[PDB]
Amino acid sequence: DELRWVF
Amino acid sequence: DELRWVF
Amino acid sequence: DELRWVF
Amino acid sequence: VSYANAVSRAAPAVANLYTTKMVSKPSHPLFDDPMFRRFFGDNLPQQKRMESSLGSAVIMSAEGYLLTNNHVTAGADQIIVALRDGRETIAQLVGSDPETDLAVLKIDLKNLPAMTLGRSDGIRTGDVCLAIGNPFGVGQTVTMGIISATGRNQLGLNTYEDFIQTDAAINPGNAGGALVDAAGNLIGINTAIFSKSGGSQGIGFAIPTKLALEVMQSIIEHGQVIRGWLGVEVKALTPELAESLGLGETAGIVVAGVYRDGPAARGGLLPGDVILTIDKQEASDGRRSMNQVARTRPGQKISIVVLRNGQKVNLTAEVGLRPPPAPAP
Amino acid sequence: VSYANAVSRAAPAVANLYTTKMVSKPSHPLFDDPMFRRFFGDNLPQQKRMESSLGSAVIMSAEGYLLTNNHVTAGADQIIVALRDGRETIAQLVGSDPETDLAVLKIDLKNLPAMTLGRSDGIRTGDVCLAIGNPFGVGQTVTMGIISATGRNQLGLNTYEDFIQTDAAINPGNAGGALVDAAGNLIGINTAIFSKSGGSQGIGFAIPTKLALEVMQSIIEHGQVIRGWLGVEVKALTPELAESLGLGETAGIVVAGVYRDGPAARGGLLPGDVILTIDKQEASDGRRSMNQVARTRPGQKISIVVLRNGQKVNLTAEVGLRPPPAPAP
Amino acid sequence: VSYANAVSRAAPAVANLYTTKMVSKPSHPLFDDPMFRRFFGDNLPQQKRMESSLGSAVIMSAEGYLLTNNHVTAGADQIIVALRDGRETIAQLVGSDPETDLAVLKIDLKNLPAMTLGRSDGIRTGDVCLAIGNPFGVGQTVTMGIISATGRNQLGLNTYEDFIQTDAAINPGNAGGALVDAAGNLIGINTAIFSKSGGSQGIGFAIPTKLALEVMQSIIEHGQVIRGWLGVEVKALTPELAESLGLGETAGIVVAGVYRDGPAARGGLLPGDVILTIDKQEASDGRRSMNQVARTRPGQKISIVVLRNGQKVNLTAEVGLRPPPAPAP
Repeated sequence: DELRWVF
Repeated sequence: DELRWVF
Repeated sequence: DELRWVF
Repeated sequence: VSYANAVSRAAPAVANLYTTKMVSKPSHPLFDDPMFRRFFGDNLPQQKRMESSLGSAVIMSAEGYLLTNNHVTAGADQIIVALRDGRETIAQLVGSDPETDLAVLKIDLKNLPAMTLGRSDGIRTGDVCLAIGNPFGVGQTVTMGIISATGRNQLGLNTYEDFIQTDAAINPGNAGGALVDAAGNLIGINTAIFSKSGGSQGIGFAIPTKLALEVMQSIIEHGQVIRGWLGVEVKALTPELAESLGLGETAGIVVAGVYRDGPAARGGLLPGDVILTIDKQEASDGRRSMNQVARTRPGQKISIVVLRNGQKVNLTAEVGLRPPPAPAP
Repeated sequence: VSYANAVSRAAPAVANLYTTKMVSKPSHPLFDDPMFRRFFGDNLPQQKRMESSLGSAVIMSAEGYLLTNNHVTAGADQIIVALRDGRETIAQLVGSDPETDLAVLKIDLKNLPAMTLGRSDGIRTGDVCLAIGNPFGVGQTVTMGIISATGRNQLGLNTYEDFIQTDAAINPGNAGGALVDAAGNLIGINTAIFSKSGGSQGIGFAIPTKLALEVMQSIIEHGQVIRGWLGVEVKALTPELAESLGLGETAGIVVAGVYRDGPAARGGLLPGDVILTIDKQEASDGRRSMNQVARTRPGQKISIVVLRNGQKVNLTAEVGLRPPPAPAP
Repeated sequence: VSYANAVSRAAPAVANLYTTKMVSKPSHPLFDDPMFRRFFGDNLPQQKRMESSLGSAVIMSAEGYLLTNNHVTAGADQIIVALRDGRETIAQLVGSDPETDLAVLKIDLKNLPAMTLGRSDGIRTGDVCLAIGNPFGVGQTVTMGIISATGRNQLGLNTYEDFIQTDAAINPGNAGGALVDAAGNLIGINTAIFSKSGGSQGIGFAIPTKLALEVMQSIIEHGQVIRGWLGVEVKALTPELAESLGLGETAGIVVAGVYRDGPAARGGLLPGDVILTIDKQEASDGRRSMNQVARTRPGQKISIVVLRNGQKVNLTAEVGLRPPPAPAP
């Protein structure tokens, strides 16, 4: 699926 | 009391 | 506060 | 001290199980009797795909046989095995044994670690032990306590029981995994807890290796567990009926019910008789004799002595194959 | 490592308790105020036979004295003691002490194992310990953790407290049983847990042996625990009233209330006075002095100094026998 | 065996935290939408003083720096620190780091014990460990289990995770306290449990020392944690889009979103591009690269290679300071 990391 | 084993 | 011991 | 060397020896041989199953039963406010009469049409049972998912399994041999609990895999359409190293495979179910809550799996893989087997009969209450499984799906985790007691039968979980009891933390997701001794050798398959909260309260139960091996070897050979069948329902004897027969507390077992068409039936076993000896062995405890019939192989003519019409009569039956339990896990 | 030798030494001296009691109070939807006014007649309170049942008890001496918790046996009509070997007897209650939650039992049996006593004062936080009892009625089970803390008073469980705190898994059914050190010697009587779920979460409390022995020896000798009675209600001192007297934080105890007709009354103790010394000992903490009066024997004339009308006055009381607590367990 | 010497070494360096906070939100039957429309006037939000209260904290250095969890002190108006010896002080908050759930405290006191630090990277699953905190406000208590697993990330508790998992009994009130090895050296800060009942079920998590020290040292120096900021939202790559680009499973990270006005924006990072290398390092796992950007210091020009219009393009960004998380604990 779609999981989002943020940096 | 009455408990029943089955084989 | 108020706590009570009894002897 | 430290148990990291035991963990290193056994942990690679414990795997994670993920099972999926298609089911016709949903959340219970909906799809009940009310659904089809709550101003609504019958429509269709929508079958959801539910994940028994978290479980564990022990890598019994290098050839790819896995041991686990029946209640984890029963009914599964797919079983994914995830190894400590990260490898994944889909496994096939060699065969199950609901009456001891054990299942055998097979995977096709090589360079597979195997569990060194300890000796269940050699454990003593007080020995440290370690539990390895996948609690709550958090990943493989190791927990530590002591053997709390041994040979717990009469829990009522399964029909044949010989449970080890362990302090160590066992939670949902540990079922199927290893119970291991301080050296790192398999002494049980973790199976059940007694809790007031759904989580570990320090009362956990594992199937001992001796019983597990015996079940697994019979499954691999025959696809099944082979157990003796007599076809009788039997109830205990009390002093109160000890007297009525006139001969008292000889350890009697009362033939409350005889399976119709069975080998005991076919040998002239009759309701209301009294069993004094099964296969030249005195029949005192219903458990005792039921386990003795289970270990007797099918096809073995045995002698049975029963107190019927107030006088011993000698019968002979041919032990049969025990039929499966069918519905429940 | 292993604690099976400790288990072998002490386990035979821990027994299972089954108690039954006749009670006039049932399930609370029924038999309440609604029953007798819910379009229904008064009828009769039906008294059910309820089973406190699971508990444990420690075999203190070969002559057949058993130690346990008061809350397990309080009110029992019958107490069955079941030994590790399988023997059973009905026990009689020598006497109870609700204020420390301890009871003494007696059974008539021989070839009885006895618990080797450790020394409560010698335990240190960190020592391994084992708990032995009958959790959930599963059978005698041994659990393992460490002494988490010592001398827990101010829990509010009982009026006189000196609890050991243990990690080891303690559940309903462990009350009365042994807390034992790594050698296998009794260091406590397991009594209480703090849980959010009704089961072990690793916060358990045992009465230390030193206090238990002292209670048990007084019960066997006199059928009762003998404690000093002063008859006073006392409340703490704060800086705010430290000044008003003019002489501050001398550890004072304020005589909030004096039992009418008591030995302190009879010695001219008066409400609103201030106690500086009890029995030539300075009275700082209410607990401190209450325990000092408890250990002072009844019949002992003692001196009391009180700051009353702003000037020390010297009184004398004759310590009395402390009266029982009566209703609650 | 016994761990009382470890307890003696470390226990004095673990303290109890009591925090109070003024809050505008009360019990939820009242003061909701219903209050102001349940035949009642708006009136005023009455702000109650609620006690986060039970927590624990580790005395990191003799100069008076305390480590603990952010979620214990976040928002506190007052923090009382209570030492094992009984001393009390009010502490000030040097600074917090919600993304690892850590806070640094300062107290002015001398003759202060300090925790000897172990080495987080040196622990192995299986090692015995001890947990020290204030479960349920019962007082400082020590509990004992084993390292169950290491480097638990992906729990979802905090954005940067490297959790130790311990068997030992961790309950509400243990947060902030020490996880210690058999020698008595700090290996973690106890932080979280996974429970079905709100109490310990043997699944507990501590922040390892290596990560904790690194956070604490940055807070003391700068009042803050300094982390690299790129300003990008990124999502994983699957075989299905592996092909569409024409060059597959090079560990790609897909630039789903680019912060507007950010350093990646300012360097010409564009939505829908593909990141092959960050700072001459291949960017495979979103976690991997997000942690690599976090450790890269702000003010460092780095190179980024992206597959955009089907051909590698070389960009340069100047890593910025990572902005705080603001609302949640």
